[PDB]
Amino acid sequence: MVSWFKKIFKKEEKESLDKGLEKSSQSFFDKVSRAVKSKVDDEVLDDLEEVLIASDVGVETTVKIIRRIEERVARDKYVNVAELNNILREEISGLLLENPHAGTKKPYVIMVVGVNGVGKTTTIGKLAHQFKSEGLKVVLGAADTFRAAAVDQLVIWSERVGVPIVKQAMGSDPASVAFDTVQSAVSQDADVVIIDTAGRLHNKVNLMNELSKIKRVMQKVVPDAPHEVLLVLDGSTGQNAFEQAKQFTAATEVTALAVTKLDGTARGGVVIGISDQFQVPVKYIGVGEKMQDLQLFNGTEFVDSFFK
Amino acid sequence: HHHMVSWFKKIFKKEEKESLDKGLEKSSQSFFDKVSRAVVGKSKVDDEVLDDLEEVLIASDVGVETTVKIIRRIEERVARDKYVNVAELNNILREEISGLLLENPHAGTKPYVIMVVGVNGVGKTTTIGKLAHQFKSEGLKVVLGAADTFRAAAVDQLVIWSERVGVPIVKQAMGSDPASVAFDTVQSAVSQDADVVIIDTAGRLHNKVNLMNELSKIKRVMQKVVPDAPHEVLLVLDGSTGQNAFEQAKQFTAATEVTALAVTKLDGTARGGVVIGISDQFQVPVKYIGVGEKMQDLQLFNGTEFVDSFFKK
Repeated sequence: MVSWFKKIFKKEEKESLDKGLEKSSQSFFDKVSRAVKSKVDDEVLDDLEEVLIASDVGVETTVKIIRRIEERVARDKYVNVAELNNILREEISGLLLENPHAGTKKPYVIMVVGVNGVGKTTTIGKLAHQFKSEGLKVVLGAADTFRAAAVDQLVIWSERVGVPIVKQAMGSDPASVAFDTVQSAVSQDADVVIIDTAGRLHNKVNLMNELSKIKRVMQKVVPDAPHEVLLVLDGSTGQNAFEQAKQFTAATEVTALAVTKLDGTARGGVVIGISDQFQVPVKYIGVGEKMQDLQLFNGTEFVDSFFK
Repeated sequence: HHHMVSWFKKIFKKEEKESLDKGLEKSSQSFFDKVSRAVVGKSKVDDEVLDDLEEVLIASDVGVETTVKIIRRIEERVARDKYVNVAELNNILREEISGLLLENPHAGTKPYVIMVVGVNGVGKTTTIGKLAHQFKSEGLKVVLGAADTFRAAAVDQLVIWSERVGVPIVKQAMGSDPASVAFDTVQSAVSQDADVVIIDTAGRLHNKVNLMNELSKIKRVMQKVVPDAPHEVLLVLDGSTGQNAFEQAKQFTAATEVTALAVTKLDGTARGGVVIGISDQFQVPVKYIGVGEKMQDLQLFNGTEFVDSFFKK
């Protein structure tokens, strides 16, 4: 049922994913390596569950993985601990395919949402770079109008990637920037609009109202907009990103998730729990510094690289 | 000023405070590195500082609901004092987070029967061993019961703790009825005039129905001997997993009536801020925290001293 966002990987892309999950992969193996001795018995399975919890895979997800693994091991007379790598890869890949919400007119308008410090502006810059590389005309909108760092960074991305940016002085109405952005995009025959927005969990009411107003105003120009609402999450915080995402997706309509900062963390297993539990697909993962290291998501390849 | 909340440990020996300081140092250093970015180019605590502080607290495993409450308290502080300079921010965090922990009415406060619940691991059996050591060092007669009867490692480890500490243990062959072990343990404690019983119980989260049923059967059977038992239901959590411990506690506290929490393994994690979120959010008190390897490093909890050590100057 699940059809991943990226079905064919170049050799360089698979290597980037391998290296991006290497810290999490080594950390998980270091834990399961210490957890043992020769045969997979229930003491090993209890210990492996603790390892999965300790690797930020998540409680609800870990329980389902262990449940399926317990059934598989309870089939053959004996299972050597060497088989753990293969059993983990096969059962977790199958689980991720069980979530029906996983996987898959101009301008296409993307509203990027999330809190400060998660990697929103870098994600916008990389998306702009990728779309332009496909021949698409991109316009950026700096609708986080009260945070100078966000506007400054988006300006730098617009100059580095070579795409126009629509912005206004600090403190302007974000809905006015969003309107101007989509109006400018229509007049310039742009293919893609990417809107940066302010984000914060405290004062959630005001946040929800601002996001609804931004959408309402853009719909005056492009009735289908936003076509995508992309929530950016910091994977280096592990399950903290999961609960933070739970808050945003209930406060406003999100259509896709991006999980950043996986290469420098040992907590990348949170992607498995997010893909398993959320009713919104993981669409992008950040696995390195390159523009192409914001990868479209494939849970089967992710699980393969995690347990390499 | 009287407070409804009364911490479990109000006076710290210098070595106990030093252990708490050292046990939270990894989490403390990690928080201070992160918050340093929130005040770059800033002179006063403004909206942007608070936005950045929100993500710092989230990234520190404090949890969304508690983080929002902290930010709200700081906003009220900034309005009370008109302005707060960023140099004062650490002092504000200490004061406001300490005040917040005192807002939870569920925080703080023979034989005495302790039923220990939680997921499998050395943390739970080590917590039992350390409690037995502490009670015996106070002069109390302790009896242990190994009612996780299908997990050989848990029973064996508890037997070893009984020999290390020098207390009796009640156990049965692997695969025996946990209710029979629990019955035997309390009956033995009554006969030997014990002060404290500590019973280990199985805790697999897979089948919550079977978990809820086994734990209630264990309680009912002990009540045949000691009608008030269990006097304490202690849920042991691994704080080194951060907010995962919060989620795991949500699971256990729904399956049975839990009366107290122990959060272990704080010394080696940067995720110790989860204790702040647990204390603020749960309707069960944090009673013990594990801040090191020594027997005395399983400390009775004091949220004010915890915050002091976490945000130490």
